[PDB]
Amino acid sequence: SDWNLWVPLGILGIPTIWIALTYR
Amino acid sequence: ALLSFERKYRVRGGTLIGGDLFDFWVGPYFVGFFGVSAIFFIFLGVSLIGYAASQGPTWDPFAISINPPDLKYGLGAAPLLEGGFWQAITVCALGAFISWMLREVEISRKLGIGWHVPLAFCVPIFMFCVLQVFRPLLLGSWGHAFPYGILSHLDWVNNFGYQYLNWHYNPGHMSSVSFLFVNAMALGLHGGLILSVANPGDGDKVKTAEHENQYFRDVVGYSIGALSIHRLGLFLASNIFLTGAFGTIASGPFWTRGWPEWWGWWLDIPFWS
Amino acid sequence: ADYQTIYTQIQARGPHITVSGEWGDNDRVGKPFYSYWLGKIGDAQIGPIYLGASGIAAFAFGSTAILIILFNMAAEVHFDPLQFFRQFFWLGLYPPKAQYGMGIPPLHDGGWWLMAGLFMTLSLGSWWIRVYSRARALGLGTHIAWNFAAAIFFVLCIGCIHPTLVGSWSEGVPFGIWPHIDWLTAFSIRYGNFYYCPWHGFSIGFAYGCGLLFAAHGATILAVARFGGDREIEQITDRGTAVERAALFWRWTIGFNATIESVHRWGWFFSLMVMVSASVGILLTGTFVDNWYLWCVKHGAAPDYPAYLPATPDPASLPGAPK
Amino acid sequence: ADLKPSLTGLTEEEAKEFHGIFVTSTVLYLATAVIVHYLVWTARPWIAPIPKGWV
Amino acid sequence: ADLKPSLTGLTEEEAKEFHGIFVTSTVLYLATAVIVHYLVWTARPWIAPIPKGWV
Amino acid sequence: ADLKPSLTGLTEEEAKEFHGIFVTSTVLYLATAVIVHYLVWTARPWIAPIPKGWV
Amino acid sequence: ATEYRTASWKLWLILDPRRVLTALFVYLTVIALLIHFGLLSTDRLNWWEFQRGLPKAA
Amino acid sequence: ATEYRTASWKLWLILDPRRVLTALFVYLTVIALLIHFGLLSTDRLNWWEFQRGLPKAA
Amino acid sequence: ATEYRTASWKLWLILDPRRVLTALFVYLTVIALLIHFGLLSTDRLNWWEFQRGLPKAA
Amino acid sequence: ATEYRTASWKLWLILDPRRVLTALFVYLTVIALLIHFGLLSTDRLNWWEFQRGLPKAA
Amino acid sequence: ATEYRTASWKLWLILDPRRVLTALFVYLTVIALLIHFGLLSTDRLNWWEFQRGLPKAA
Amino acid sequence: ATEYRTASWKLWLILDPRRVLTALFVYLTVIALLIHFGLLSTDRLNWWEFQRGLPKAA
Amino acid sequence: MYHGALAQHLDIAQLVWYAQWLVIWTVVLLYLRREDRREGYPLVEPLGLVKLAPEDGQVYELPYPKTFVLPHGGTVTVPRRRPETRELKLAQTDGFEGAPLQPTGNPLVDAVGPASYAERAEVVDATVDGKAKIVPLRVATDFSIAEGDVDPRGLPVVAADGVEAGTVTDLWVDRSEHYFRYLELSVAGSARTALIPLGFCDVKKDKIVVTSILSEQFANVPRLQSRDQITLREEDKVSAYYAGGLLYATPERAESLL
Ligand code: BCB
Ligand code: BCB
Ligand SMILES: C/C=C1/c2cc3[nH]c4c(c3C)C(=O)[C@H](C(=O)OC)c4c3nc(cc4[nH]c(cc(n2)[C@@H]1C)c(C(C)=O)c4C)[C@@H](C)[C@@H]3CCC(=O)OC/C=C(\C)CCC[C@H](C)CCC[C@@H](C)CCCC(C)C
Ligand SMILES: C/C=C1/c2cc3[nH]c4c(c3C)C(=O)[C@H](C(=O)OC)c4c3nc(cc4[nH]c(cc(n2)[C@@H]1C)c(C(C)=O)c4C)[C@@H](C)[C@@H]3CCC(=O)OC/C=C(\C)CCC[C@H](C)CCC[C@@H](C)CCCC(C)C
Ligand SMILES: CC(C)=CCC/C(C)=C/CC/C(C)=C\CC/C(C)=C/CC/C(C)=C/CC/C(C)=C\CC/C(C)=C/CC/C(C)=C/CC/C(C)=C/CC1=C(C)C(=O)c2ccccc2C1=O
Ligand SMILES: COC1=C(OC)C(=O)C(C/C=C(/C)CC/C=C(/C)CC/C=C(\C)CC/C=C(\C)CC/C=C(/C)CC/C=C(\C)CC/C=C(\C)CC/C=C(\C)CCC=C(C)C)=C(C)C1=O
Ligand SMILES: COC1=C(OC)C(=O)C(C/C=C(/C)CC/C=C(\C)CC/C=C(\C)CC/C=C(\C)CC/C=C(/C)CC/C=C(\C)CC/C=C(\C)CC/C=C(/C)CCC=C(C)C)=C(C)C1=O
Ligand SMILES: CC(C)=CCC/C(C)=C/C=C/C(C)=C/C=C/C(C)=C/C=C/C=C(C)/C=C/C=C(\C)CC/C=C(\C)CCCC(C)C
Ligand SMILES: CC(C)=CCC/C(C)=C/C=C/C(C)=C/C=C/C(C)=C/C=C/C=C(C)/C=C/C=C(\C)CC/C=C(\C)CCCC(C)C
Ligand SMILES: CC(C)=CCC/C(C)=C/C=C/C(C)=C/C=C/C(C)=C/C=C/C=C(C)/C=C/C=C(\C)CC/C=C(\C)CCCC(C)C
Ligand SMILES: CC(C)=CCC/C(C)=C/C=C/C(C)=C/C=C/C(C)=C/C=C\C=C(C)\C=C\C=C(/C)CC/C=C(\C)CCCC(C)C
Ligand SMILES: CCCCCCCCCCCC[N+](C)(C)[O-]
Ligand SMILES: CCCCCCCCCCCC[N+](C)(C)[O-]
Ligand SMILES: [Fe+3]
Repeated sequence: SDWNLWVPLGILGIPTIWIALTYR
Repeated sequence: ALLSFERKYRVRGGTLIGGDLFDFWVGPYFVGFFGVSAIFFIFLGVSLIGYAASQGPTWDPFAISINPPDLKYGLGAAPLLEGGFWQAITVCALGAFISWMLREVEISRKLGIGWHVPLAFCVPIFMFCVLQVFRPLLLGSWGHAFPYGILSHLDWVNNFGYQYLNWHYNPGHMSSVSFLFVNAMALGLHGGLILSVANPGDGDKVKTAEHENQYFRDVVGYSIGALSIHRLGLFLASNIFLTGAFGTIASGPFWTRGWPEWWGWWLDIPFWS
Repeated sequence: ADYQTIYTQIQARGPHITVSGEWGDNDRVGKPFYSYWLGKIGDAQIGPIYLGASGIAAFAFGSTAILIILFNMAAEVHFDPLQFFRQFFWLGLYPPKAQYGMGIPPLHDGGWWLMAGLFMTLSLGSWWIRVYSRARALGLGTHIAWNFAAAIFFVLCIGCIHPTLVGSWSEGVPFGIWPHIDWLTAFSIRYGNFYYCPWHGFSIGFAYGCGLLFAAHGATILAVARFGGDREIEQITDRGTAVERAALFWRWTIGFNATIESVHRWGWFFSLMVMVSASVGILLTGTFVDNWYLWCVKHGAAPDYPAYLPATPDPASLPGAPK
Repeated sequence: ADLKPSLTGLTEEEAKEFHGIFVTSTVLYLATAVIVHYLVWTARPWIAPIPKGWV
Repeated sequence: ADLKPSLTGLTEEEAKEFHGIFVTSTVLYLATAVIVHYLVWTARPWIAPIPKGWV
Repeated sequence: ADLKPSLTGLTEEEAKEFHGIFVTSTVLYLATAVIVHYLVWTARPWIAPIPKGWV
Repeated sequence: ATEYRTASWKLWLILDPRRVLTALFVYLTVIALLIHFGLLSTDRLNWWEFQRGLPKAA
Repeated sequence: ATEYRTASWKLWLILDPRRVLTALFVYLTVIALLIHFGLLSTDRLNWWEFQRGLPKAA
Repeated sequence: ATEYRTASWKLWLILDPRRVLTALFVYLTVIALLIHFGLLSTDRLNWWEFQRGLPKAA
Repeated sequence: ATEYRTASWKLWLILDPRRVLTALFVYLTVIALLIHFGLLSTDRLNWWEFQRGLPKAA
Repeated sequence: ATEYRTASWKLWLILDPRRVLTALFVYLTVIALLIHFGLLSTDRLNWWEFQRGLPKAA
Repeated sequence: ATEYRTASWKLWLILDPRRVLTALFVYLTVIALLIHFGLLSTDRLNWWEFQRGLPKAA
Repeated sequence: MYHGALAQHLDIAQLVWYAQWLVIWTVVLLYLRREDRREGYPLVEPLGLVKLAPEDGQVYELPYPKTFVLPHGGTVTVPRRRPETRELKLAQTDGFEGAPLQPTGNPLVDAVGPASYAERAEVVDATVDGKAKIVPLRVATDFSIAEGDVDPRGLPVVAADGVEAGTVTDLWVDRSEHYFRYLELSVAGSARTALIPLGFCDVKKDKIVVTSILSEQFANVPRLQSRDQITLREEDKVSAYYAGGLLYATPERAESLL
């Protein structure tokens, strides 16, 4: 169903990654 | 972050509940268990207001209102938008208030001072409880309570009061009003009197306690004395609500006629009627 | 409990010391006596009293006023003494009921009202002077006088100034227990609901404020009375553990504090402001706003509610309405 | 006092033991959230495509 | 007191290690926000062009 | 008082390093604001020419 | 530093676990509650009730 | 300075990371909430609900 | 550590088990009540009552 | 001065960066909010909502 | 004096730049607001809105 | 006195610049405002606005 | 046409509104709040980073100094810099800004937490005449107890244990308030009189009950310098001792209820 509605994924996901990576 | 004299007083212990884990200051605020709890309500309760107000019809700060449920719902839960959120907030409210009051108790324990402050703060809490809880219980609906809304709440006060035909005559009110006035006047005098003694104008020397006394014993011929004014202030303040609470609870559960009609008891003593 | 904050357990008696004034040490009047019961809440000793000129005058005008008031109240029950005493709260001295604008109204309709008004005004003033002078006599500051001032001014506003700006004596407050109160409602109805006037707001804010503040200050001092914090003046000049605690307490709670001295300022300020806020509102009313609710609606402050029972169009405005 | 644990510094090592866990579990929590969020989407696709009128 | 941590300070090195990370994360946050705004735009294009009358 | 930091003027250097940055940042902000204001003009030209009646 | 890249970790020298932890805890929970409530206040995206939305149906 | 160009960093000598960090936390939370609720208070731009918009329709 | 991997356990140095646990006990109890009373305030998912949810019928 | 012209900079010896910085932060925030909300309270100049502006139309 | 003509400047030895500076800041800010919003509360001289002026036309 | 004719200047010894200056500043400011708004409440003598006066017209 | 109309939407009331506000805040901020910082400011820092300036906006903060000319000679200047140089016997739980402190020895003697006093001027409190304000009834012979009250002179002082600490010697009076401030008791077991504030004892018909501290610690109530007069500092010392006992008499007074 999530079709070009990646909006919540983008919001939730992106930080999730750089939170992982910045503070290694 | 500290007053020059603050450190010697910042010691552990004297929490009512859950010891050391919450015993700390964030900046100047002392937290404690109830700190945490307060915050939680404040945050949740306020957020809840906002969300609720968002699905209102305005965002003018005066004009926003969260009303309680219709009378048909009784003492039960209502749909969230048809009075439920009201219910929600009211609990967060109580929540916050009580957590506030207990926090104060913890603080005062830590300082080895009396508990007068918290207790004093208990009076308004009670009146809140009287208006939002008891009186509605006694009439059997939440719909008898007042709505949250700056101007909105006054509308409640207004109509309520015209439900008995002229609330001014309700004797509980009379007493409360009198106190309200005396209190204000008295604060003025107490305020002034200290200030006059301290800042006597020019390079005049600061005056003594005897000068406070003389001053009043001149103007009105009595001086209540220094400690007791403090004591008396607390008393006046407090009966604003203590006496009023009587008049409030009475109206509806114990009286259903206009308030003036009630003075009939005196007006109508058959001797001089 | 700690009994020593609520009432006084062991009372003291002894020689009271008189502070000699700048003048009028001579015009102190009466044998000072004690009340043991009163001694349980405050000082027991009740005399003497200063007299002097301002006093004399205040009493002079004050009494005349009272006399005119009462006398006319009697005249309302036709001097039946029994009835007077039964009906007393319902009796009053009323301002003029016809429209005469600002002309000095006939005796029987508002004339007497006006006279008592003027005399009450004069006593207030004479008294003001008393308060102010006595202060200066004893080398104190004049703060009490100024607070008192504002109060008086507000009385002026509702007594004659407002009537004046709209230009009718009909708008005066009447003398009498119930009837001074009936005024309140009338006045509010007329100016389109006072809950909706902003200065009524302000005022109340400050008034409740006073409640809060006194309760708090009151409670605070008692809480620290064990360290002799009731000795408020020495605390100002030589800060002791008492007020150190008091300060800390408040700081740890609302996150900022006062001083023993400055808390008094706050209280004094709030007190004043009740009266001032009020005066403004009164002055604006009738003069610039005609109907406070409608005004709040023009600035969209007013809350609007849906209809519970069906909405009702005003019958006056229908086709074929009477009058 | 010339150090971080300066002459009996009162019990906090150079502990990035805490850092480690803190950051792991902060990620786990956000990751879980993503997965959960996805699942909900399948049950209730919540944003919705732009309707006939709009603009 | 004649130094940066002059005579037994309560301690902050010249730590601009903090400055480094602080700036990174501030930009990352703003970057992420940009992308996210772009995404939403495609979901709900929010300004609108100027309507038939306007002025 | 016999010096610039006269017997410890209490530890803020002759730092106009602050002044330097402060001004730079304050201009950038003001500049960016111009650019922005200009773009928005293109979306909603806000003043409007004087209407047919007026005066 | 046990094979670290950044100084990140020094934050906990400055900041205190106990407080951060207690804070997050409140924060997250409130937001959690908020959303749940909010959602279940609506018509769409209320699970827990019959489709109140009368979406087109009536 | 380990390969620095400005003195920007000296700010943290003056200002206290903790004050900044914690304050932004709150601040952002608020603005966040502002926008979110604000949006969900409109007609256009509310997700979470059936299109109240009556977008042109009547 | 007795055949451990993480320092996770070091939390109980910083936290005090007894007064963590006392707090959760309370906290959970509240959530519990909440969910329960909540559910039992609907029409679907109210056990303790006849289906006055009137699912489609009337 | 590192090759300056004015004494300008001396201001920070008098004033306190910290105060200025924090104050500005607030001041600006408010003005910002005023404008934004103000705008969004009109009929022209409101992105966010349908043009109930009714520009001349009806 | 560094090439001065009056005593003017001695004002600052009596006054305190910090408190002048702060007070001006407020005052100007206030008057600024007063005018801006005051203007935006007329009919002629409102930008931000469709001409409610109905200058003579209606 | 530096080439003075009067005693006038001795006022500043009795009175204090700082109090005068601040008071004037305020007093004048209020009067200013009084006049300005007062004018803008008439019908002649209101710039800022359409000729509400309908000076003889109608 | 209307009274008080500045435009088609702008009226004099509306303007006044803001005006009112303005004043309120100004007074509050640019005055009252300044007046509040006459004691205990400027703020002090025992962890944070290179700070000679509180919440920001505020190092002006402090108002310029007053000068109270005192009734019986001398001047005080407000705000001041009154330094605490007692060396506190308190160890920190953590080195942290706002983590609480543990007393190292006996907190009641080391005078910390609720048992701490302020370093007041070491002078006797005075009347408007120049007599000593606070004195016992051996000295103020003119003063007396009101007829109808219990004379506590002679009664047993029972402490927190339920154990008689000693017997009441005297009352002490405030000469300028006509009010009793202290009981002077005779601590049994030693050869000493200790002074208890009257706010720490419930006076009965038969006994004086002292909840504050235990019987054994009456031995350590701070000693008076003179026999018949009390300084301002000695007052604070005496008061703080008993109040400190409200947290430190028994170990359980520390603890929370559970
Ligand atoms: C037409 C109707 C009227 C009316 C109807 C009326 C009603 C129905 C009642 C009163 C009541 C009262 N009236 Mg009356 N009234 C009064 C005065 C009063 C008060 C003395 C008294 C109590 C107010 C109260 O309940 O506080 C309420 C305050 C509460 C409950 C406390 C709230 C505080 C809370 C614990 C803490 C809040 C914290 C915040 C949420 C924190 C947020 C702050 C920030 C920092 C985060 C005056 C002086 C007048 C005049 C001058 O005419 C008047 C006229 C009228 N009253 C009109 C005639 N009045 C009450 C009373 O006692 O009746 C006998 C009452 O019930
Ligand atoms: C239906 C009508 C209402 C009403 C009508 C109303 C009016 C018309 C006015 C107020 C005003 C005020 N109202 Mg409101 N009112 C207030 C409270 C207040 C006060 C804060 C303030 C009045 C100032 C004052 O303190 O008077 C008490 C103090 C006085 C009168 C000063 C007396 C001092 C004087 C020197 C006394 C000394 C006298 C001498 C001893 C002389 C002796 C006499 C001799 C010569 C015979 C509350 C708390 C409530 C609630 C809770 O609902 C309420 C509701 C209402 N008011 C109802 C809505 N009220 C005033 C105001 O603020 O308006 C904007 C005002 O004008
Ligand atoms: C006769 C006794 C008097 C009295 C006495 C005392 N007064 C005290 C104390 C004493 C002794 C304290 O010790 C305590 C305090 O700390 O000192 C400042 C306090 C305090 N009195 C406040 C407000 C106050 N006193 C009022 C009345 C009297 N005081 C009477 C007159 C009134 C009236 C009359 O309206 C108000 C508004 C707060 C400033 C402060 C507590 C903050 C709080 O409670 O924290 C906890 C809660 C919050 C900070 C926000 C709450 C948000 C909730 C969750 C949800 C939103 C609110 C919702 C219920 C909507 C309602 C709004 C609607 C009406 C439009
Ligand atoms: C927020 C601000 C508050 C505030 C403030 C302040 N309020 C002050 C002061 C301040 C600062 C003072 O300094 C002054 C004072 O000093 O107090 C110590 C005072 C006062 N406020 C009084 C009453 C009051 N304050 C009220 C209200 C507020 N105040 C508001 C709320 C209210 C309300 C609310 O109704 C009331 C009733 C009096 C006590 C006093 C006036 C005395 C006078 O003005 O004298 C006037 C003199 C007379 C009336 C003569 C008396 C004649 C006798 C009775 C005999 C007549 C009999 C005759 C028929 C025959 C003759 C024979 C004869 C021998 C038998
Ligand atoms: C730095 C670091 C390590 C960071 C990481 C840590 C982190 C983020 C941790 C987690 C945060 C957590 C868990 C919590 C947050 C903090 C917390 C507990 C906050 C509670 C805050 C809160 C809700 C505050 C609001 C304050 C409030 C309710 C009201 C404001 C006060 C108001 C409006 C008062 C009414 C006005 C009024 C009466 C003013 C009176 C003036 C004063 C000062 C009166 C008091 C006063 C009186 C009355 C006296 O009699 C007196 C006598 C003698 C001396 C002094 C005084 C005196 O000060
Ligand atoms: C020290 O420096 C100072 C002085 O000394 C120098 C001063 O003297 C002074 C002041 C100088 C003065 C002369 C002060 C006197 C000024 C005054 C206004 C005193 C006047 C006080 C009154 C007239 C009392 C008020 C009475 C009314 C307004 C009439 C009310 C009408 C009715 C029908 C009330 C009916 C109900 C009652 C009367 C009581 C009801 C009570 C209850 C229901 C419950 C009671 C609650 C308690 C007892 C508290 C609970 C008990 C415990 C906690 C142990 C100042 C300011 C200064 O600070
Ligand atoms: C960790 O996260 C958390 C914290 O730390 C961050 C917390 O501090 C907290 C706070 C939790 C605490 C127990 C704080 C400490 C306790 C206090 C300070 C005592 C004050 C607490 C209260 C007055 C209420 C708190 C209890 C609740 C909210 C339980 C909810 C109970 C029910 C039935 C909700 C379900 C709704 C229904 C069944 C509908 C029918 C009920 C109604 C219509 C009542 C509403 C109408 C009213 C007038 C309410 C009046 C009644 C009350 C106020 C009790 C929580 C919850 C959170 O878990
Ligand atoms: C002490 C040491 C030595 C031993 C170490 C012991 C260890 C490792 C303890 C650690 C274990 C645990 C429990 C770690 C827990 C870590 C956690 C809980 C991290 C949590 C991070 C949470 C984050 C970043 C939350 C961000 C939330 C937001 C941005 C919310 C935004 C909300 C909005 C914008 C509004 C939406 C509301 C609406 C639309 C109505
Ligand atoms: C060694 C050392 C001690 C440890 C180092 C460890 C590290 C790197 C710690 C730092 C890591 C982290 C978490 C850094 C975080 C940095 C952050 C969060 C920076 C955030 C900046 C946020 C900014 C600038 C926000 C600006 C917001 C605005 C201008 C909002 C304006 C809103 C309006 C104008 C109104 C709109 C509202 C409306 C309804 C229209
Ligand atoms: C300590 C030192 C050694 C290290 C240096 C470290 C550094 C470089 C720190 C500096 C970095 C930063 C963040 C610098 C920031 C500088 C900033 C933010 C400057 C900001 C200036 C803002 C200004 C001048 C704002 C002016 C605003 C107005 C005039 C608003 C007017 C509004 C009106 C008239 C009313 C309109 C409203 C309406 C509704 C019509
Ligand atoms: C320019 C010209 C021609 C005239 C100007 C006149 C002028 C200054 C008018 C202004 C008049 C004013 C200020 C009027 C004010 C009236 C007001 C505020 C009245 C308000 C309240 C009065 C009340 C509640 C009084 C009730 C009075 C009574 C029931 C009787 C009086 C008796 C007592 C108070 C008891 C004492 C008597 C006892 C010793 C036996
Ligand atoms: C409606 C009347 C209420 C007037 C407002 C009262 C002022 C509250 C005091 C806030 C003190 C601010 N602070 C923290 C900087 O000190
Ligand atoms: C606390 C009393 C509530 C009434 C205050 C009236 C608020 C006016 C500000 C709203 C803006 C609208 N206005 C005035 C331009 O029309
Ligand atoms: Fe006081």
